[PDB]
Amino acid sequence: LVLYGAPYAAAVEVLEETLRETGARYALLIDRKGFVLAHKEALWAPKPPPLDTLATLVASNAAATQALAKLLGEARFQEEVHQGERMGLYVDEAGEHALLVLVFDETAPLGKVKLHGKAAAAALAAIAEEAL
Amino acid sequence: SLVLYGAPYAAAVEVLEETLRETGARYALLIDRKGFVLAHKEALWAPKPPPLDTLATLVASNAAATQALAKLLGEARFQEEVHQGERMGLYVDEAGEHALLVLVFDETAPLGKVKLHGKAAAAALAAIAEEAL
Amino acid sequence: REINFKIVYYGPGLSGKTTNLKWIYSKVPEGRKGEMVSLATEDERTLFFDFLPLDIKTRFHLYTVPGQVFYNASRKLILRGVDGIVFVADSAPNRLRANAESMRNMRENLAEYGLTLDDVPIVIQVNKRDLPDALPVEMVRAVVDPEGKFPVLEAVATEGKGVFETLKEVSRLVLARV
Ligand SMILES: Nc1nc2c(ncn2[C@@H]2O[C@H](COP(=O)(O)OP(=O)(O)NP(=O)(O)O)[C@@H](O)[C@H]2O)c(=O)[nH]1
Ligand SMILES: [Mg+2]
Repeated sequence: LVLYGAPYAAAVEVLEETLRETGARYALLIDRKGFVLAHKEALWAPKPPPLDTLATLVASNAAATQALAKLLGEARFQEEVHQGERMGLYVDEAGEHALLVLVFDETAPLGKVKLHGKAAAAALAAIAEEAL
Repeated sequence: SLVLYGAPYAAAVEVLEETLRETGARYALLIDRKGFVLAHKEALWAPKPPPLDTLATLVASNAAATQALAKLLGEARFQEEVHQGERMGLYVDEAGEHALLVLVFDETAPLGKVKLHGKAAAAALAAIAEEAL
Repeated sequence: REINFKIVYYGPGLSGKTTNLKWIYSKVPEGRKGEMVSLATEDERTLFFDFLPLDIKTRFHLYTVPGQVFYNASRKLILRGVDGIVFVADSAPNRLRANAESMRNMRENLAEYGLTLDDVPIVIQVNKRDLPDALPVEMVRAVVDPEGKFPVLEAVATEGKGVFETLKEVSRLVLARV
């Protein structure tokens, strides 16, 4: 899995749109080894925290939770939404080989985050598949 | 470290059995953030659990990784976690700064009571953990 | 009843950290071990960690850390609460610098916990002694432990050689502190 050329432009376009529709700061598409495949930042938002670090942590975490699922006779748990006082994080599988991450603050309405979150994941999944 | 012996241990086990009664959960554990199973109890009615040590390293490392991400987002912590499959689920919450409450549950257990008593149990164990650090 | 100890295996990519656990697991009798856990990528490079719990009432929790440089954020986490460390260095000429970076990396990570290399017992394993071009042991050792302040053991972890004595030695040191 490397995205380049047209598949890459396709993935970028899903991320910008998702960011516009939700009010989130950063949207990433990462592989299951933790490599960032593509990403976008909202022009209005601060310089992000370091995304290579973020991605690695997210991928490790996914390894652990897939392993907990398997240990309980489950295929997977569902998408995760982590929430603090102000910051949050949406993680969802975009196919077998990749994950979509959205990072958001208190102005991003959660309902929109989950709805568009889910659609981006599906969209990104399809771009990743048709790139093999 | 965290010496969990004696009267704290007995109190801890008491909170775990009560929690299994109130919630309908299958397995309850108190683990430390390093991964060490400190106390555990099974619902008498429940099948044999999967290896408790495996389950405890996985949950410690899941808590550690999500806490690393909260930290890099400027946050002290994320909220308690519920993982949900088609049938099986986990509830993980903080038992003070050094430990975790883990509950494993199935389709028979009403999620609402899991969280409500999950939370109550976590705070009770924090209280016992602080007396034993 | 039971005291618990955490042992971590540290060192550069491909130095043989996971192989040490695989050996140990294959020779400890059922009854003195639990099941081994590995979160590894598709190429069997460790992504999060390995975990192997064992008896010697004293319980040892052994972990491996992912060695690749860009997995630092998970490496950090795995050192939390560590009681003893096995640093597995590679013997290949072309990996000597990798060794040193990993050591500098281990001091950097411990310092975030407020710990120095004096605070945790550390055992140097020079692994891969079967390689045709194996660097002399004291060269590799001079790079990682410039002052000779850490025990050294030679190993070929793919064949078992050194695996258990390294384990005994770090064990010995962790108990001697308790
Ligand atoms: N010749 C030789 N090969 C070895 C030796 N030890 C390990 N290997 C080989 O080195 C490779 C890497 O071993 P592995 O344990 O996976 O390394 P690691 O330190 O866990 N790497 P990472 O940090 O990416 O998980 C495998 O091919 C393993 O068989 C050794 O002592 N001699
Ligand atoms: Mg490894």
